[PDB]
Amino acid sequence: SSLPVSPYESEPWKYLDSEEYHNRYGSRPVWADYRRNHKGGVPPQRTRKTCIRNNKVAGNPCPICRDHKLHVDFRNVKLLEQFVCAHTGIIFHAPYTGVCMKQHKKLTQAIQKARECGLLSYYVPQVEPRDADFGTVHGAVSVTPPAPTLLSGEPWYPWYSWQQPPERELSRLRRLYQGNLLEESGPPPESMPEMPT
Amino acid sequence: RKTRHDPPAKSKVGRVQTPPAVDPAEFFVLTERYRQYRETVRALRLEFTLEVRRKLHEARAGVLAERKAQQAIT
Amino acid sequence: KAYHGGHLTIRLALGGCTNRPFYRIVAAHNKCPRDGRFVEQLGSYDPLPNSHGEKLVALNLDRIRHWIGCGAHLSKPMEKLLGLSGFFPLHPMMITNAERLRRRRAREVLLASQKAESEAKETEAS
Amino acid sequence: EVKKPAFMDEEVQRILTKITGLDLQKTFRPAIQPLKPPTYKLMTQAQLEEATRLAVEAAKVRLKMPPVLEERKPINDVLAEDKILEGTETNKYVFTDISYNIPHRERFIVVREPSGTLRKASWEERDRVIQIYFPKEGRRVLPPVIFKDENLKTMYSQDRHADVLNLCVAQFEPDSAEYIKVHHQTYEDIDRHGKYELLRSTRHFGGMAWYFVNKKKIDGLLIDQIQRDLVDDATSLVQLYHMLHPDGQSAQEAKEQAAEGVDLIKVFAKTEAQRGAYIELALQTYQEIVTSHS
Amino acid sequence: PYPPLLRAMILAERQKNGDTSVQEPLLNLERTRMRPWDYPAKQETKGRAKGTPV
Amino acid sequence: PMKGRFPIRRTLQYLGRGDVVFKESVKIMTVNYNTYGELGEGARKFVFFNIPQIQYKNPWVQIMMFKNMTPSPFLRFYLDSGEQVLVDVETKSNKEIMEHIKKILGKKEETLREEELEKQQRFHPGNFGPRKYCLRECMCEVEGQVPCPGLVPLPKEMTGKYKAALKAST
Amino acid sequence: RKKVRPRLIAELARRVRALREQRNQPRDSQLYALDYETLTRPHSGRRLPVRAW
Amino acid sequence: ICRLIGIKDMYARVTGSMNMLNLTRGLFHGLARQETHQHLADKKGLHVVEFREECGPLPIVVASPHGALSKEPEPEPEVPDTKLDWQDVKAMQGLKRSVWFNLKRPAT
RNA sequence: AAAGGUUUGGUCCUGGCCUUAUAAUUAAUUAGAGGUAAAAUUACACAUGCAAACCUCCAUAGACCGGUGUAAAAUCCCUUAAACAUU
Ligand code: FES
Ligand SMILES: [K+]
Ligand SMILES: [Mg+2]
Ligand SMILES: [Mg+2]
Ligand SMILES: [Mg+2]
Ligand SMILES: [Mg+2]
Ligand SMILES: [Zn+2]
Repeated sequence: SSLPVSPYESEPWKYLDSEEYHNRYGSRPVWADYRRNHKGGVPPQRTRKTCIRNNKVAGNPCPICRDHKLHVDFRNVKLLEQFVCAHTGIIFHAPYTGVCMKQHKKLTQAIQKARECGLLSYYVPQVEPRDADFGTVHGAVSVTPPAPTLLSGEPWYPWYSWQQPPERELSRLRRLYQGNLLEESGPPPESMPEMPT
Repeated sequence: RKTRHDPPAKSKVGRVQTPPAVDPAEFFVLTERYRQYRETVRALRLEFTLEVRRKLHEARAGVLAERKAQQAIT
Repeated sequence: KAYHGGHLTIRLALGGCTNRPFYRIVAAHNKCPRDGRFVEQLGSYDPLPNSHGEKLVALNLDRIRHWIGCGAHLSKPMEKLLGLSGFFPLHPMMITNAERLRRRRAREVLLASQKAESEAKETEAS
Repeated sequence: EVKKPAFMDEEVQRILTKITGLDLQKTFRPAIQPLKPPTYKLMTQAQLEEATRLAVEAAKVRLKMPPVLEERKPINDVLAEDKILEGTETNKYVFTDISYNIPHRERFIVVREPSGTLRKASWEERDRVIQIYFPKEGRRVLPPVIFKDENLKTMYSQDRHADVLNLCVAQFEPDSAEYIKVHHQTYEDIDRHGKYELLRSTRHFGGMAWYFVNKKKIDGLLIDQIQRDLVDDATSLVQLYHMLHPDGQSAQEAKEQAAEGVDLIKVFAKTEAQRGAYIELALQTYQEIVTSHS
Repeated sequence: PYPPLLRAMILAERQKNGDTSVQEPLLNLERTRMRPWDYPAKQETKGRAKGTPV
Repeated sequence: PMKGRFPIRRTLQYLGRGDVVFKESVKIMTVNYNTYGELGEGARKFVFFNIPQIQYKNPWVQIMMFKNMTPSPFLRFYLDSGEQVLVDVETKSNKEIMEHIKKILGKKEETLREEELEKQQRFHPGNFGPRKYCLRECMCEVEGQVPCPGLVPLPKEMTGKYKAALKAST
Repeated sequence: RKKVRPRLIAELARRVRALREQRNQPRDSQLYALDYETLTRPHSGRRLPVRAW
Repeated sequence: ICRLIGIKDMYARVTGSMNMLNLTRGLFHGLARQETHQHLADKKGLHVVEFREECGPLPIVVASPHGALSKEPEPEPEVPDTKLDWQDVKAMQGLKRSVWFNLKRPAT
């Protein structure tokens, strides 16, 4: 239950420049000398879900998991570059490098974060402006003449407001619905009453 | 949902209508709102009905329609 | 299915997942299923506030006018959306419901004031 | 009144195209993208020259400069104020007309606020919702995080100014404040560090020189063009500076002396140059090298 | 008057087409006036109940 | 190895290289050619190379070919009005024959482009639906909108299970 | 095709049913009869709405 | 064998008999009798130009004739008589490939 | 398919079978919690409850929605005419 503690946790990029890294890896990628154990000639289309379960390590730890000092961080661009095609700029699928699915998901997120912050370079296509004409004189983006009701402060339509029915009309309805009536309602409040708190 | 040939429920033989109670002041105001609202919406549906037919006629027998027809024959 | 009778209608077709509703505004024969065969999609309605706190309605106002000109009815929820946008007048029940809510909050405020006055009587008793 | 020259004026585009330059190797540098096996054709010297001509035609369309516009003015128009609906809704509604055949700057995008006010959508709301319903390849619905000053400084250290600008054209509108802010920040960093060569043979060189001329700080670009033996370009820059500032002391001095060619640059040094002493020194050294060697 | 949005779309079209005017768009309600809800209906086109007893 | 001579003729790219799209008037194109001779070489090459391309772009036009019925090869088009357009292709290259028929009875590039745009009028990018017809199935896919509950669990207060418990509690 | 066989019984039923309807058409005295004690129509057993009682 | 030679990027298919010796002899036979661009330029006297889709229309000259450059353009037939293999053409015709084709594999 | 194993004393050719990949159903052994999608032996017989009303009477609706894969090489695509139990 005691996984080793890396000295480069704070500054992961340092490891890739240290002598220890060069001796172990040289100038080849960290996954160059890894081979996966599987039955048959065609391998499974997914790699193992994870190499480390509850501080225990699987039989053939993947390139990232086998080396604890290797850290998948967006700031450690030199490591992330090894998992991206230099010619096509595509992130390799997990079977290509043999990383486990857990680290591959972690690697993909770090590369995407590094690109967004500008630490890791990528190809930006040249695109034309969205609009052929850049005029801003149409009413949609301009000022429409204020409507007469809007200037006066009245409702847009007269029936939006409460118009007290004539007294004769209120009596006509009390006769039609005699015996099934509700208390008469007056004009509603002019504004929305502030919610009690 | 049931078909017309299905039998009615026995739990629901007793049912009789219980019409809602009417507020005279709000019922009248609402009745007039529906009348004026439906008149405004009928005027707009007619205006939209005319734009559809104007556009259709221009395409079928507009200036541009006739010129292209003769241009092809020539 | 081979329908007999009915009319074209503009309504909201419910999509999305559980607790995540999303609507497609569509023109469809009224007898068709809610999420089934339609004639044209006329927009979408997202009833959940987004990151900016905005409920997003999309309306193809050019095609909507075309189908209203051909007899297409409108569902009551769609009439409310067109009223909020400003393309249609506010629906009668949108105004009535707003008035009912105003009268109901006035009562609550009055009751709270009466309770505070009753609490004031308790304060007087000490 | 003599019209102020515009960015798209046929004369300004001529000078800006010339000083920008062309380089088929830089304009058509290989893209880091999914690749296909190359094709091969046997061509005579006549055919090869024809193909180089077509490449130069395409390089011109590739170098078309992006628009330089003034900052749009905030949209603050209230269509209606239906106070009956006050307090009946908690969140704003944003309604977008998505009829296909409307220019995006002529679409109606309105907002029904909780207070009941029906207003026109602001510029930020207009661009966001048009990306949601008319998505443009390269643009994101929410503003990316690369345009933050700290992140932009990272791109500048890596000499990736042409990408910062290529990204600013995919995301923002030319008249937006964010667009102007990012462009003016890239042009200013190029100035301080004299990295004018990064944007040569690119569509972004015209806007950079335009910005310096309008801001009366072409000194660095002249010193850099002279040191690279591009003294025909430097003269055209001083002509563009004498065109957008006709009443300037430098423009009036060149009329008095009918200066041309290298004379125009010497006039600029004495009259309006912020760092005239250096322009003459670099110009003098260039003349010495040209005269001494040839 | 026209609805708030539909009025702005009409005035915007005027300016685009070069028609300069400050006239307020107005809907005509005369052509489409509704009968009362209790107005007698056409009996000739109304249905009749069937002859199968329940 | 693909069978037959010039197997490139049996590729979709070759069939799509045809440029003669006949006007709606054209209904039938009879091809009278001779299998032996010297002045009919272009006609024989036209039947070999071009007739497939013409049929591919004009599926509703009846192309019927007759062999060694006349001294010289010719093309005769039958129009819907009842007009008959006779073309004489003797001493003419197969390419020349294609260019001639394109001019007299071929639709122009402007017309064909207009028809293409009209076909796609009802596709809208904003429309949501299945992948076959639309870019995005749901608004959850859009950035800034509430994500799908399957991918990202919704807040408890936005769930009917939680709201029902409160209503019971009230 | 040609295996879509004719349906004589279906055609016979349609005509026969239609004929019986014309012969045994009900009258206004029967369709609109009412039982005033229960306010229910005997022909269909439909109870009138409460607002009409 | 490709790793031994130094080839890094290539596709190959082997059909018929899988005899290892005939595959080794056939591989070296074909790889040793190929034609470099410089050889083709000398044989035909024309420039050999390369067009990459990632470089646009930019013409790239990969080999120029050693002696005298010709002025007669190479004949371009309207319809080439090349003999095409059905397996290659079958992909562009829209026919379905096998479930075993282009599966995810480790870096080679 | 980037293929592999397996005829012989041995080699080569031809040729089948099988292996390696992917997914669904069931079964053995085994499993905490949460979110989501889908739920499926049987056109076999069905206990019970519910699934169509509305409404000032006339009418309208119960022809839909929902279900199953019965029958049938049954269809797809397209042309013409006509109504529509409609708006
Ligand atoms: S698919 Fe959009 S909410 Fe689930
Ligand atoms: K075998
Ligand atoms: Mg009635
Ligand atoms: Mg089981
Ligand atoms: Mg159904
Ligand atoms: Mg069956
Ligand atoms: Zn691992």
